[PDB]
Amino acid sequence: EKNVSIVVAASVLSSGIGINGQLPWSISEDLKFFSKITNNKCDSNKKNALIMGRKTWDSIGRRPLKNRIIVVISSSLPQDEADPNVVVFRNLEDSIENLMNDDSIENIFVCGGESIYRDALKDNFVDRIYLTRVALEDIEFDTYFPEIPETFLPVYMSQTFCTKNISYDFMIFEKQELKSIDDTVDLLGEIFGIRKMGNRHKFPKEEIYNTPSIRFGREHYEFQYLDLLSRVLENGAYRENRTGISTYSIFGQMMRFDMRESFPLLTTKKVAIRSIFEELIWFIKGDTNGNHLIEKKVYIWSGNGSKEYLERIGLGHREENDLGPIYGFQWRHYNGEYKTMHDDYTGVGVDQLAKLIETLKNNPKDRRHILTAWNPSALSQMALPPCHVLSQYYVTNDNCLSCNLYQRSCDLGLGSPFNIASYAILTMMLAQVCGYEPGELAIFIGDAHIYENHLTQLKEQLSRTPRPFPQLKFKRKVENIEDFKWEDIELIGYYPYPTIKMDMAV
Amino acid sequence: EKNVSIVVAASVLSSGIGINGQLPWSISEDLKFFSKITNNKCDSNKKNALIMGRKTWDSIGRRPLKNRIIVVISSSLPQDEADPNVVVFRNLEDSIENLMNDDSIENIFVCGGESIYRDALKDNFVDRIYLTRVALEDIEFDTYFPEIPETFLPVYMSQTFCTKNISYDFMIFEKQELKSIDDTVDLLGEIFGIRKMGNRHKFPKEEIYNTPSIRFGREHYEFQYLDLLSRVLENGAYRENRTGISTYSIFGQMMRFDMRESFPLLTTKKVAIRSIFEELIWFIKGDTNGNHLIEKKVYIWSGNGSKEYLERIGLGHREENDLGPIYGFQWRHYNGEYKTMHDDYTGVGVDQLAKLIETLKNNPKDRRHILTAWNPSALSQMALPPCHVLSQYYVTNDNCLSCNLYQRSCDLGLGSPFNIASYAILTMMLAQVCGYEPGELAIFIGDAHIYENHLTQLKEQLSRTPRPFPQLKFKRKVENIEDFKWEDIELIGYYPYPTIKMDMAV
Ligand SMILES: NC(=O)C1=CN([C@@H]2O[C@H](COP(=O)(O)OP(=O)(O)OC[C@H]3O[C@@H](n4cnc5c(N)ncnc54)[C@H](OP(=O)(O)O)[C@@H]3O)[C@@H](O)[C@H]2O)C=CC1
Ligand SMILES: NC(=O)C1=CN([C@@H]2O[C@H](COP(=O)(O)OP(=O)(O)OC[C@H]3O[C@@H](n4cnc5c(N)ncnc54)[C@H](OP(=O)(O)O)[C@@H]3O)[C@@H](O)[C@H]2O)C=CC1
Ligand SMILES: CN(Cc1cnc2nc(N)nc(N)c2n1)c1ccc(C(=O)N[C@@H](CCC(=O)O)C(=O)O)cc1
Ligand SMILES: CN(Cc1cnc2nc(N)nc(N)c2n1)c1ccc(C(=O)N[C@@H](CCC(=O)O)C(=O)O)cc1
Ligand SMILES: N#Cc1ccc(C(=O)O)c(NC(=O)c2ccc(Cc3c[nH]c4nc(N)[nH]c(=O)c34)cc2)c1
Ligand SMILES: N#Cc1ccc(C(=O)O)c(NC(=O)c2ccc(Cc3c[nH]c4nc(N)[nH]c(=O)c34)cc2)c1
Ligand SMILES: O=c1[nH]c(=O)n([C@H]2C[C@H](O)[C@@H](COP(=O)(O)O)O2)cc1F
Ligand SMILES: O=c1[nH]c(=O)n([C@H]2C[C@H](O)[C@@H](COP(=O)(O)O)O2)cc1F
Repeated sequence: EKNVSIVVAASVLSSGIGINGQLPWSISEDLKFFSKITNNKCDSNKKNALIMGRKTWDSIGRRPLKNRIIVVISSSLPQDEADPNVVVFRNLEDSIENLMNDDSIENIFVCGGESIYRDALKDNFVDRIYLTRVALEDIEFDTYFPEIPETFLPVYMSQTFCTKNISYDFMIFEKQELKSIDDTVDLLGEIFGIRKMGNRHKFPKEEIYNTPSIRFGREHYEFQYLDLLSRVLENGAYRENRTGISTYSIFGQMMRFDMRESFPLLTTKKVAIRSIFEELIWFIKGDTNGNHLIEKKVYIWSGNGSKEYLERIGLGHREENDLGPIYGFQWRHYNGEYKTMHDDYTGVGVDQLAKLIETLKNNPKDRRHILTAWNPSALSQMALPPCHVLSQYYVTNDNCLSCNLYQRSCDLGLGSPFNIASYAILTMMLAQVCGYEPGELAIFIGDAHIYENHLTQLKEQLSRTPRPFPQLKFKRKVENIEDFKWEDIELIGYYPYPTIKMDMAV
Repeated sequence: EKNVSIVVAASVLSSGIGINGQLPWSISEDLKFFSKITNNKCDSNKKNALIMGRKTWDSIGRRPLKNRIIVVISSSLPQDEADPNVVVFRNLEDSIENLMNDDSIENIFVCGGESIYRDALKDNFVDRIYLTRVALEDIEFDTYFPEIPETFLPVYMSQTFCTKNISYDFMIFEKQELKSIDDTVDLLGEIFGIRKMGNRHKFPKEEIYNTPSIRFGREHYEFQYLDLLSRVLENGAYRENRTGISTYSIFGQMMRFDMRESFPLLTTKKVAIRSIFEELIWFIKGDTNGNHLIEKKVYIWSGNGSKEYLERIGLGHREENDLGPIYGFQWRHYNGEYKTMHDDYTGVGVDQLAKLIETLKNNPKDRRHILTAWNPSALSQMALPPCHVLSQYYVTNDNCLSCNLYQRSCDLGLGSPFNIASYAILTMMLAQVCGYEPGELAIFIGDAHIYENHLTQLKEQLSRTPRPFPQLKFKRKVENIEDFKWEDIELIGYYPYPTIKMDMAV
């Protein structure tokens, strides 16, 4: 009685694993993973058995794998005894004799074709599953990995890796069948009420925890957003705000995202990447004219830039979509005397973005790469004060550009994914213009809240197990950061769950 | 063979537990902890045995404890059989008969006096220790808890709690004698180099991890600073900066601190609390004259305000200690045209602090309680750009004031403890002036670094197991936040480790 694990690499949606007797991709790191996971043994005087079908045995050139014993399932192959590293069995059931006898085999790995997988799961021989999810779906498959039976639960999901612009994951599925510290903490929490800080940051209940079976392996960085949603649903205080829609709010949170091997665009919900990009390039150009976004079919600033909203907050003198000095006016003309959105501001104010780029590519190890939008002198003239308030940038020793963002207020339903993707794109643009590679993205949030009309939606979003992050590449190298266009962005391998409509609070 | 646990409450330094036949304190929550930990059983048809000496039996009025069986060690008390909840034994060894026979006893708790503790540890009967560390040391003791033998290791240290201005901790000591996810993550880290983000955030080695035996119980929030030190020592990249002293640096970190039941002043090192307060009140008053700190024997801004340093950074025109528009000039006179430190600035600039107080006590659930110091227009005039760049404040539904701080650059050796204590004191002042209670303190750090001349020192600081945080109370209620004086602050129960001298990089 020893352990049996399926090892498979399948596509993200249709679970395709093969085409015309070969793999539908060429990912070197995945083969290295197969090698390291099938060689992983505990006894130096024992080998691991790799069970595979005959067509799979043909796919690998009918040559043995070092340090391992290959077990070919076939009804026609001669039961040869010349090669001691290759043995043939007539059916999958008889080949599980490695359990009963043959104490020289430690672990068993089912890694054959669809025919072997399907009745290795049907016969209930499989204890574990090592699944490599690959983000390739608009190609042709003829061999699929069967649907994972409900008796398996995911216990690990790695970060998204990238090979030849192809995104992929690593997951573990397990088949389902000291306490003194926990008891002491529970007793202390019973004694002290909300006096014990742990009780103000309670762990989210299972019913609001995305993919609850993954306890110790929540490595995929989309969990940095779903777990924040869960924490707000668990500990969020019900509070009224400037709008008629109350929120559930907490204070002081953070999220980390990798940008080296993936792009942090949420997969549990289709995110409008084009509107995000157009808003970001609108910021970079220094523009505060709200019509330029409406002309490009981007209506995210329509609510805060209407005649009724502007008159209500005391800006009736302002034109229809004249949002005033906001993001992109403090970026390019900080402390600049604002008049209207039609005036010329070339020369006035402090060009924070230009000085930022100059410092990034002239003094990288400087600790002052800071872009701010909080200007107390101009707050009254704004249609809406800056939410993503401050950002800092950091050049690592291996020429990567990381970004930190402090955001005073975060609408986790709508604003948060937009902010994540927007500052990821901005860091990538800065990295290309300065000659670096994208690094990491940290977001520090003050008032993290969920509007009460989003609950039914966000809980729905928590029911969807995440998929690997896509890739975002630039088609050309620009000369100035303002020259980026939507046609220059290629979004590779983005297979999200369907969009979830959520109304914005004005 | 069942479990035996000492339960004791002792002072932090001298380990005193009694005086004149009674306790040297009156902490109700500690008695509730004793009750809940001695009643904690798994079988409803079994009782727990509480072993105590005769003088301790007198201390509790010679009356039984509900649901438990008291075992009095005494050579003179009559071995009575009338009370089935109290039994007398002539020596401690014979009383351990609960192990061999008497299957109706589940757990055993040694909670007697010094005489019982000392030879319960000497006789090697004790498996666990539940220690309540109390921050009271300048009083009289006549009964002490013996030194914990080296065979025990701490596995848990709670947050600091407060009762009647008395700080206390809860610790567990244990006597010393799935892997698939870890293996998969290790293999992925072998495949991908620094491509896997986990390899850029490696867990600190044991040799640089403060109190390494506490793995799952690092609840005490001083660990939020020691763990950041360890993370920098593990992953910090060696980088040169504007000073001649290079650092080991990482990007994007955070620390949380409770302020409801304690004051986050580090105990692993004696921190100059008076200098912190004087700098903070110097900020609040709007002052940039560095001599006012030197006249009060506070020399922390001398290095960045010398004739040589000012001439080197291009401010030779500036007077000796005229630091320029910095902390407290952007607080009280934001965007105000700075001349010298001698001019009158009452009226010029935006008084951010006053508007902050007004918004805090007039619109608490507002999401714009923001105090900034990053002014791109005034950066060139500063002797040093702002390190603690941005701060946000939050009023909870139970009328507590929490604070978030974004700091662009953090000298973990010198600047970080000062920043922690300083923003804690500032939040407390704002809470008193606005009529709230102190909440939580979150610090978000960009470039967190350790200067290379601090290593030997900081490693030393990592060798000291933390002690409970002290308390900080205000003696009077002021009318304006500027009226605070050093004599108004009472620092209760601060018993730190000796100071560690560390030189500042100019
Ligand atoms: N992405 C991934 O992780 C993997 C992908 N693949 C790909 O999948 C494809 C191959 O899979 P697939 O088409 O299913 O072929 P298989 O690898 O499953 O091999 C099938 C052969 O195995 C034998 N066999 C299967 N079931 C039985 C049985 N119940 N009793 C007796 N013999 C049996 C038969 O051999 P015989 O006719 O001689 O009797 C059969 O022809 C290839 O493209 C391969 O590259 C393969 C492995 C892994
Ligand atoms: N902070 C805390 O957690 C606790 C504090 N305390 C405090 O400590 C003080 C009391 O402790 P302490 O002074 O040490 O007195 P003890 O509680 O240890 O009791 C001592 C008595 O126990 C009996 N005894 C002790 N050792 C032996 C032995 N080897 N064989 C037989 N009998 C023995 C003797 O009784 P006899 O003379 O009758 O034979 C002795 O007089 C009190 O102030 C109490 O409040 C007590 C418990 C917990
Ligand atoms: C059965 N098969 C098809 C195949 C391809 N990719 C997969 N990928 C995964 N994640 N899991 C599988 N079962 C899998 N199987 C294989 C198996 C081994 C090799 C192979 O050449 N392995 C070398 C790889 C050496 C390397 O590139 O470092 C080894 O040492 O294991 C190729 C195809
Ligand atoms: C022996 N002793 C002295 C005393 C005082 N504080 C301690 N504190 C600790 N952490 N550990 C001890 N062994 C301890 N012992 C005791 C023991 C019980 C009670 C007592 O009254 N216990 C009630 C407490 C009721 C409560 O306040 O809710 C109980 O239910 O156990 C007082 C003093
Ligand atoms: N699922 C989903 C989904 C699908 C489509 C879209 C889309 O528009 O294509 C979308 N996004 C928004 O609707 C959106 C996003 C970001 C913003 C930014 C903003 C400015 N002012 C704010 N005020 C408040 N309260 N909240 C805010 O988010 C903001 C404003 C609107 C979400
Ligand atoms: N252990 C210990 C210990 C004991 C005594 C003292 C003391 O002075 O009583 C002390 N503190 C400082 O020396 C100190 C603290 C904070 C500051 C703030 C600051 C301004 N400019 C900076 N430049 C750089 N590089 N680093 C900085 O921290 C700053 C400047 C100096 C530490
Ligand atoms: O980038 C943004 N992210 C975001 O979450 N909001 C939401 C947060 C909140 O719902 C509202 C700000 O309201 P207030 O100014 O009162 O904090 O805008 C707005 C942005 F522009
Ligand atoms: O409150 C402070 N906190 C702090 O950490 N520093 C340190 C951080 C850094 O080591 C140095 C200067 O930072 P920089 O070199 O980016 O100007 O001051 C200074 C303060 F005033």
